[PDB]
Amino acid sequence: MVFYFTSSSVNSSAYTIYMGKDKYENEDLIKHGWPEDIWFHVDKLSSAHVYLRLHKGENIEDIPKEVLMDCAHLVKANSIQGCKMNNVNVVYTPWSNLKKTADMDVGQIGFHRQKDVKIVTVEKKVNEILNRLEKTKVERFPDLAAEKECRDREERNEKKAQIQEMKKREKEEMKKKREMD
Amino acid sequence: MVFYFTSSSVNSSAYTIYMGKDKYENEDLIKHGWPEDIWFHVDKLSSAHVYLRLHKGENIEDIPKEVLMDCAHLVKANSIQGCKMNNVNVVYTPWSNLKKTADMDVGQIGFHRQKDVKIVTVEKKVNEILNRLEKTKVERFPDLAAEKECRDREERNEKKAQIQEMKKREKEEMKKKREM
DNA sequence: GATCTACTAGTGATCT
DNA sequence: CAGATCACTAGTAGAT
Repeated sequence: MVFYFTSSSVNSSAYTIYMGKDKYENEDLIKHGWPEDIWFHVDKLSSAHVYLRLHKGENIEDIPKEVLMDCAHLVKANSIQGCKMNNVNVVYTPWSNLKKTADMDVGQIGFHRQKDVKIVTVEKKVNEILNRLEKTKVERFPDLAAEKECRDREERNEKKAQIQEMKKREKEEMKKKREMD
Repeated sequence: MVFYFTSSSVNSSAYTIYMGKDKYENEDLIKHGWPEDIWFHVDKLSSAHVYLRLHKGENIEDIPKEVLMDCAHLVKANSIQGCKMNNVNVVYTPWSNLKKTADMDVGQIGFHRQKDVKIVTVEKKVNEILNRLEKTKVERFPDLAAEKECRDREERNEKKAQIQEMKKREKEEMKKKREM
């Protein structure tokens, strides 16, 4: 079981935010995460693992500030100690940067690249943001490997389509080439 | 190839709106459509088939009017003869109601029940709706059978956890009503 | 291998 | 003036 939320931005584009609070569930989310997912955790303390799912080709640097602060408010509110302390640092890095060494007890994670870890400090607490996110809170029992399988199949199909387009363009090229000779 | 749009509600809940590229891909949409999908088409004219993905458990009568008018604007704008008029009736029914006979031709679809077909009228035309939805447009090449398989697996897991909860519940209940 | 059918793929033109 | 469709020709999978 995984938690799901939605964060709308001023861009008129909505983002999906899924959170496990469970160490085992956090392991399953670490396993099957997508390349478009951004991992959020409170820095020094224990907290739930909060994921922000970016659109395709969207870059971590392009995350709108309001959705970022939504994820940071979410992971701060779900930090056991963090929901008390009023200035807290939230570390977030792309799921592609999460490194699981076998020395890691279940549910704890490392990083491939220290440069790719970003940090954002949340001051105090905002009840309005948490209310808005709670309106969109829904529970799910997904098959993570299957859903990522669907994602990868879509990427494969898009690449194949791109290849077909290229071959069509090349055939039209050669056609105009012979028609100019 | 399938087009995907996002319609935000006034409560700031997002809805997915998908529309096929051609009528054959739309046959693919008809085949693998989800039980949460609501099918949209222009009434008695020729148009695109625009689908709305409802939240799990949401009912066709629960649709917010803004999302409904977004979908209806989307079929109207994509209709050959429909984008040119000022009043266009749009029929919509749950995907579960769609019936496809081998007699039917590509782009045509029937209904198991006439009582489940609904109508909503689009008056005039709005460019702000169309452009707003256009900024969320994205092209995808999904595997629809695998995606509906994922949805059904989620439903299965949900029902399993449910009947597990009932099993533990009636267990503890039998213990209490036994020893008390 | 020798026919044969039954399908898919490719291509140029012609129609919207 | 891009895409759908027609009218072919040519290639491939089985099957006898």
